[PDB]
Amino acid sequence: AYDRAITVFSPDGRLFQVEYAREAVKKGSTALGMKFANGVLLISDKKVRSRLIEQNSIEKIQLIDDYVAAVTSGLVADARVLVDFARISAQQEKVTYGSLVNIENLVKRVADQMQQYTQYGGVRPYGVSLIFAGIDQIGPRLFDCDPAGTINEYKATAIGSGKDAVVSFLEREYKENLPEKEAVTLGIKALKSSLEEGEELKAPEIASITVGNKYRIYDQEEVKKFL
Amino acid sequence: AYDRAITVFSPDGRLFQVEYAREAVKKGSTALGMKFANGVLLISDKKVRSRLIEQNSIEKIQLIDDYVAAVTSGLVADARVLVDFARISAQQEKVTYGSLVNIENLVKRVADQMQQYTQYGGVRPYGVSLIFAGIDQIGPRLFDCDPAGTINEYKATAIGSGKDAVVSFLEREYKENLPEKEAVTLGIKALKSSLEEGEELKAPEIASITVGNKYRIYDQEEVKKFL
Amino acid sequence: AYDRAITVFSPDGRLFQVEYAREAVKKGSTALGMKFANGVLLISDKKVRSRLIEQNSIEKIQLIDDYVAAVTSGLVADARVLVDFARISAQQEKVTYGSLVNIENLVKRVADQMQQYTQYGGVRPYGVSLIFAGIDQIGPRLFDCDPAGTINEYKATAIGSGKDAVVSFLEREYKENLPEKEAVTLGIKALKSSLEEGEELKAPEIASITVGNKYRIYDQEEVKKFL
Amino acid sequence: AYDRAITVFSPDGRLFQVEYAREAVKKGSTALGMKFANGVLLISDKKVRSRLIEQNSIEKIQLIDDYVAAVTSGLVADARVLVDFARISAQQEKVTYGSLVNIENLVKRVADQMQQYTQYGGVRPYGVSLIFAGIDQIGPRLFDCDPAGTINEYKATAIGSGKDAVVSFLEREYKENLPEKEAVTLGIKALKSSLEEGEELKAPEIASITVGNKYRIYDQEEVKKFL
Amino acid sequence: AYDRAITVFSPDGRLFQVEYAREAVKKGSTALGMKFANGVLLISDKKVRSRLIEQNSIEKIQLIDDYVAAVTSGLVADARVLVDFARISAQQEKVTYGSLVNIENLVKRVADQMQQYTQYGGVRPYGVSLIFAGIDQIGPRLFDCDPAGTINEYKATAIGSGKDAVVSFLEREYKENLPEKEAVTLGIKALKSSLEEGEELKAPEIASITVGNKYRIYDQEEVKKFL
Amino acid sequence: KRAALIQNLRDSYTETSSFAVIEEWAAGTLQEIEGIAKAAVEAHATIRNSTYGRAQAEKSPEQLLGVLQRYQDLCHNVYCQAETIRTVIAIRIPEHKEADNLGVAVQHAVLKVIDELEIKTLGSGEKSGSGGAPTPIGMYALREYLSARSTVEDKLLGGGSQSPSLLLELRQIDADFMLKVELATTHLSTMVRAVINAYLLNWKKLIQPRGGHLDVLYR
Amino acid sequence: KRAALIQNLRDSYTETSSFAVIEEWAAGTLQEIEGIAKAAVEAHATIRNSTYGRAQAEKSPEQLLGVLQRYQDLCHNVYCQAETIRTVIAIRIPEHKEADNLGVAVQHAVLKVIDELEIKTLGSGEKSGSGGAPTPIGMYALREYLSARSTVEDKLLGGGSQSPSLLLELRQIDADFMLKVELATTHLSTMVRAVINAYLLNWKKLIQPRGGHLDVLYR
Amino acid sequence: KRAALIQNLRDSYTETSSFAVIEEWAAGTLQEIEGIAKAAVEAHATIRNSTYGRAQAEKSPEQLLGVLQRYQDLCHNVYCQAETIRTVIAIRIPEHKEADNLGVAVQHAVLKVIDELEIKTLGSGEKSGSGGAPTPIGMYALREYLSARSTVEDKLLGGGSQSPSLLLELRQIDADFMLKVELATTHLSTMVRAVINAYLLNWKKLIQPRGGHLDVLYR
Amino acid sequence: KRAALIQNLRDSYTETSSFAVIEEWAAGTLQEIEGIAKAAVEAHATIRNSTYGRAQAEKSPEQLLGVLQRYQDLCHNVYCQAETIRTVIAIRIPEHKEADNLGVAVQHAVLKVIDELEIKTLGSGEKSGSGGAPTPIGMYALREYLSARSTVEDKLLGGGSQSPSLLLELRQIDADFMLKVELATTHLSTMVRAVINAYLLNWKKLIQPRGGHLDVLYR
Repeated sequence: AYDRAITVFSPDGRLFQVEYAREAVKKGSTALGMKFANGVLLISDKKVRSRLIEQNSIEKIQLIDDYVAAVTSGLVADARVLVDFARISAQQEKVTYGSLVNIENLVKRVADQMQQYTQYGGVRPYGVSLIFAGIDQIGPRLFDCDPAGTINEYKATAIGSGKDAVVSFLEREYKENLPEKEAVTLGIKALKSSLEEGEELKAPEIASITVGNKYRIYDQEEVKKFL
Repeated sequence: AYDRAITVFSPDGRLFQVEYAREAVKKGSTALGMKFANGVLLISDKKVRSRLIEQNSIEKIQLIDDYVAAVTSGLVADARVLVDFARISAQQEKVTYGSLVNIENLVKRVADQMQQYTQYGGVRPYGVSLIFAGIDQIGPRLFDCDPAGTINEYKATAIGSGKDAVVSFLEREYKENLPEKEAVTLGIKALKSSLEEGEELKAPEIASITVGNKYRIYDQEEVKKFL
Repeated sequence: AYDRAITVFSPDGRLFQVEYAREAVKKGSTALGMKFANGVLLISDKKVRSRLIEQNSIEKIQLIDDYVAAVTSGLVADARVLVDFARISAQQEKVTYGSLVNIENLVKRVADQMQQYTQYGGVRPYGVSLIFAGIDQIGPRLFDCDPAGTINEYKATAIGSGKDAVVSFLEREYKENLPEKEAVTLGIKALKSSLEEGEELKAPEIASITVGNKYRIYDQEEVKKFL
Repeated sequence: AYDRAITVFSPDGRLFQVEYAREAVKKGSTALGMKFANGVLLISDKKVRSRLIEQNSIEKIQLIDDYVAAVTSGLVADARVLVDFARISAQQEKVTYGSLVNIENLVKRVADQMQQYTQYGGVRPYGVSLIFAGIDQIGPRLFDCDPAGTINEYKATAIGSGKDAVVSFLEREYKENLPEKEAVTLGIKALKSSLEEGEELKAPEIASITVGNKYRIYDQEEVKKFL
Repeated sequence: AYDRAITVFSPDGRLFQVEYAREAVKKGSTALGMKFANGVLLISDKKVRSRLIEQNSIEKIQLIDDYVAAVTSGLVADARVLVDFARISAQQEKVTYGSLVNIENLVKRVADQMQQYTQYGGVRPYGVSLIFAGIDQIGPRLFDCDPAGTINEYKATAIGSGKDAVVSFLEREYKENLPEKEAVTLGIKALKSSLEEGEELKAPEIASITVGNKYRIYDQEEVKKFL
Repeated sequence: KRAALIQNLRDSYTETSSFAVIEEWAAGTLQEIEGIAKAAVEAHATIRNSTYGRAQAEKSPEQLLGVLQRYQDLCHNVYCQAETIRTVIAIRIPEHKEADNLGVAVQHAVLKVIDELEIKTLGSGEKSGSGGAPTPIGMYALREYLSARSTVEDKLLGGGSQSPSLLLELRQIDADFMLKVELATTHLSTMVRAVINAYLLNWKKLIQPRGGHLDVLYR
Repeated sequence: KRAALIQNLRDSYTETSSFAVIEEWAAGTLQEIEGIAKAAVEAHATIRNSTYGRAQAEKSPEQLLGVLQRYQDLCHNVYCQAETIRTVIAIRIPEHKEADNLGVAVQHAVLKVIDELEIKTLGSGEKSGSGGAPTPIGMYALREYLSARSTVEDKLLGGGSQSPSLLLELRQIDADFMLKVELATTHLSTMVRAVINAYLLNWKKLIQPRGGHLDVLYR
Repeated sequence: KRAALIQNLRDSYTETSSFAVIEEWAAGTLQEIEGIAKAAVEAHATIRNSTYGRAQAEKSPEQLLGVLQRYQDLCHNVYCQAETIRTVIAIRIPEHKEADNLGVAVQHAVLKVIDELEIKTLGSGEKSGSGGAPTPIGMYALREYLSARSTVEDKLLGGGSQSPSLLLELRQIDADFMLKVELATTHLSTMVRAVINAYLLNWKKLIQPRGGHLDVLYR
Repeated sequence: KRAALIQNLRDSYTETSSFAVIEEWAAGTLQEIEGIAKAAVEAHATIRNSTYGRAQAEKSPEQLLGVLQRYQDLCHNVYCQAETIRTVIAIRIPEHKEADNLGVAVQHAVLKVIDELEIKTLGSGEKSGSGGAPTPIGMYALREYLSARSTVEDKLLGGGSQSPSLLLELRQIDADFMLKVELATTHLSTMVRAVINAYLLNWKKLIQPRGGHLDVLYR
């Protein structure tokens, strides 16, 4: 009888509404990313669909900036929306300082936005979870923004119905500074082991960046390699 | 007990209200469209009504711009309304950039609008679904905007009580680059196979456009052909 | 348990509140109109009342402009109100363009107004239905605006507890371009056949307009003719 | 379960709240008025009370302007309030046009005001009913404004717990153009026949106006005449 | 039936909602701090997690300013948020007065902010508790700000699921002016004795400041000492 | 035609038909009620004032029977009279809608009461099951009397029983029952008067489930 | 095919089928009801006017049986006739949704009543348990009569009993029962008339659980 | 593996299994129902047309037994057939969640009804306790017949009793029961037809507690 | 120490303990159920096909007893097996809080059902009081048989009775009861399958009243 408004704490002190949206995200297909030797990468599962759908518009991975990009998981509506804010916020940040200096305050802007919606009635939080990754004055970057505005910088993490199983893996197999191609597969394995018996990990999209270079999206054939 | 406000997630993390409007759309008569060799087309079923109704004002297909047009499916009220925003947004876009460059941000403007109404209390989302199609700096275009703000670019798709059955077809019969007339009939067949036994597909309206040409609405006789 | 707020869709995807107001309109006395050879006409039933009521203020027919006029059906309060907006909107339209060019955007303004009230909480839609008719740069015009903002241009239609029965008629008897007097009676018959056995169609008001001429209200004696 | 908010229609399409206020008016003491040969009059029942009450402040009849005046019936609070708006509106009208030209838009202003309060939540309509009467560029005037904003011009009408019985009379006895004194008594009779057996119509206040003359309040002795 | 809105007092005169958030704080991991001979310190338990998490972004301790810092306990979302306000408020304070003169009004700004949210409907209080500590014109400072805006200056206190047990200790063992290293361990013991049998106090973060010096975060090896 | 049928029914059972029942209740009915009250109230002491022996179980105390009979009949009448008022209201239950039922409920409470009246008018032997106020003897009073009396007669007549209480038990049934008569009559009075009150206070709505001058707000 | 099955059912049991039942109730049915009423109402006094002796428990009062029989049968008929109307409505209960059920409830109340009618049409011996208004004898009236009468006959016939009340108890069952007959008939009248009213007022919705011209708001 | 077990169950009891039951009901079942109706409806008059004497209590009216038997069996069948549909739905009750249960309720109402059908299919002697509509004889009809009849036979056979009503009581059980047979059959018809309606109207949801194309809103 | 005690309990009664019970139900249990069904379904006709006389009430129809016995035992087993699953869930009912009970309810519905199963597993003679679906014979079937049979034997054996129905009543108990056996077995099947379904669909929550990775939102 508490889980009805975004602004009511339970007797334990929980905000069931906010949680329920962390639940909407858990209904979205898995996706992880990890930094390595000069740069980071991102992997996203995608259970191939209607061939009538222009593949250009079904990539859980998006280029916010040339040197930064992210991936979401949850309500598709809220997905697109947030994505833009990122892209948009990116710019403002980029114009008041001459360049996207710290990828952090890009994630801040987004976190602060998402957070708000979990404190006022008349509104509902975003049922999305975003993983940002790129290169800034500092170097490889990886953050994961949840529905409640919570942001944490990783070396490797994931979102989606898999997350747990994918982190369970990395959390006992991941070893930093791997040479791109090597880190690529490790994640591939990690990702693999999150599916359910019988399922065959189809072709997942992947993109990377490396100190001094712009991102790049592995094309379905360069990807078909780690299969 | 959750399906009462646009802003309350269920324990599974669902927004039953938003869904329910995707349900209002499902009460509207089928309509599809697909791009082909230089251009796209649109087909809309219409169960002929009162001969006292000026046919000019019962066309689920509308010319937003000369080079772009769309079709709706759902609450008729919300139908007209959105249509205008499209037309209106079209212009602003057309005036700040000198021409409707990317048909995309026309659909964005509309998606963003529709999305909003699915996150604030005191409001209710539009019970409409729009399929946009036209020609831009890039070429043939086809997008389908749902009640929640979700937009996806297709090569062929549909909306309405049929959709599923119409996509079920195309999703196993559609073959790109068909010469207008050929693509026209394929969709006609697809559309046909969505009705219920006994029903006779009456005269459906159809319009097309082709790289370098303005749209054109097949007149009831040029249509009476593919019958 | 859904039919309580103007902003809540039902599990089928219905807006019971909005419908309920289309129900308030159905409690108002019948009234139709149809265009013919150069112009349109309007007929409204009126079950004569207290002779203490100045007939000037009980005419469901109103002159919005010299060349345009309308008729309502439903909550009397909302009736007057909307009527004004029409009259008012008329003017603004008339002043920004030098003349009421398209009778359409007069009906748009009104439709858009009425529509709004069916999407925000804290408000309730108008329980009225308006039939507009007149002459514009194009010629004879006839539109029917419902509570939800829905507008359609006809050649003949009606509103009120009769509507159905009156359209049932016209929908199988109406034949365009009739010479005023002929169209007048046809509607008279149509109107007649909507009453209930025993009832005697009393004196109904009627007005018309014809390309190049201002409207005119048939006086109770020129009307007492088609009795 | 519908009769709780001013903005919810019932399944029949009724606004029980608004009605309930037409019910508050019905708890107020009767009062009628009728125009005649050059001018109109007003009669109001008043069941004499505490002799400690300055008679000046218990007159259901009020002089809005020299040439116009009105009478209310219902919640006393809302009574005073509306009265002022009339008086106030009167002025603005009088100052933008140099004179209170049409007594109508005085009543409009009041009707439009009262109407509003029957369409927005967070507010409640006025439980008052006003009968306006006076002389304008046109001549004798009589309107009756109900809680919902409904206005109608009469030749004779009434408000209050009597109304029905008082109109039942006039509606079968009233004959226009009577010479003041004659119309005065007719109404007196009409008014009388609305009471309940045993009750003795005490001294009711009365005022009149006649083309070219300011109003005038019959003093308790000139009234004690028609007893 | 009272514990539903932030603005409703119970029959005893309690604000159960506000309390419930003091309950959300109680779900956060323990953390204390105490001033000593010229300066204060802060200790925070942290049950080491995923090695995939960049340790830089999991420190319950934050440097608001060079001479001031704080620690939180409760909803992580609200955690970050408040932290910023502190940092931000710090500045404004610092710019209107040329320097963060009294660490107090930094905590006031934060207390006043948090307080508000516990008096208006449509909002929900922060489920966080902050312990501030640093050096100002006066000297060593320690305040603890709860969800309701309550602030108190200590010599030693704590927040988190431990608090009680950690204060139970200090409240009968703490002796002021201890030489940093000595105060450090005392708190370490106090902290220790708050865990549950079996648990082994892992490596907790610690930071300090001393009259005339900036803060400093003990590195995991200088900390591994008091183990 | 339908509407005529409905009409035809409401006609034979008009307000004045049920209203009449109310008058008869405030007048005649009440008198007789108390009349039986005094009859039993007295016939009661008429028994308490006596010692029983083999003889009293040989012949059925006629004076009592009469008292019971008058009671039985009285209820009988009040019952039918009650039923009248029922129909009057029942044939006037408006269309089943979800709003405007304001009146309706009136008819309901006005019925729900009628029930209690007749419900307590109609007899019923100690059934031993319901947790509410056991129903006053009522209609079947007469029967249940003899039933319980005969039982004690058999045991005492036939050889016959020697139980001295079995004897006084006989004496009791005679008296105990006359008590039960006034006890129920005293109640009926209470009940009736309330009904009378209730009807006389709501009749306008009872017949008029809801008024409708819609022509003034819709048009 | 499915839809045809549903159709096939609704067809054999149309509005006019149940509507007919309503007419027969306002006409013939009502007459007979009151007919039995007068028959018992009289056969009643026919007994109250008499003194019982060993003879009356030797032969079953035929005149009574007939009265009871006519009653039994009457209920029997009304019952089936009732059932008809049930089906008519039951085969028209729309898909189970959560909104738009506005009509539905109509069908419900219209049924819930039907129940009471037939429920009070069907007999049931004083069960002694329910707290509501004990069900009028009804159908099993006939049975229960003999059952209670035979009992008293045995005791009085066989040697035979000497209980003088046991005798008057016999007399009572004869009368008491004729009373119960009119008492139930008077009620049925009330009941029926209401039903008739209720149906005739809602039929349009009874058959039309909910109207749907959706084509005007969705498209 | 789990999921397989669930699957394995739903398979043997598919929609077409329960759907079949629905067809058999609209066809064959209904006929037999009315068939027994006419059989008893007649066997009834076959008795009303006769006078009883010591003989009729010497041999059990075979014609009746057969009628009862056919009834018993019919219920028996309908019951099992009912049970089928139960399982069909029961093995398809989705995970217990708090939202999206929209379908579910459908299954519920569709069951709650099934119950009434079989509940009224299964017998039960006048228990005398429930306040609702006493359950039609049903299954245990046969038994209860003999039970009540034998009782009257003993009393009449053995010396034998002289109660003239005790005789007519015999006559009554014979007829009264044939009545009860049509009375229950007439009801079953009603009941079934409704079920048929209800199922045929919700099956899509009955099997599909709730649809899920989540892939379009979450991803 | 406390926590250990709780642990110690949950251990001996783990998911796999109750899960096993579910498997045994979908396999072995179901077979036997239907096995008894066919046994009685047949033993039934085995009786319907016969005429009774003084002899059949001299010796207890052994074939029947066995059928009943197998039924009794089967229930007995399913009951205990049921009880197992109960404990499994019962020893896992989380602390009584007011929120987060999302899971809990799952355990509740999963139990509430278990009840019905075993409730309908355990016998109970026609008590005549409850308004719900009378409980299938169950466990005490065996007893109740002899009880009712012996009664009819006495009356028929001893001189002996002449009631011809009393004879056919004997015949009935033999058959009627074999019917009741299949009737209950057919039901158990339905019941079990549902339970199996229900468990297999919620087990994850049944054991996990509620998940808690709080460390991610609080710290």
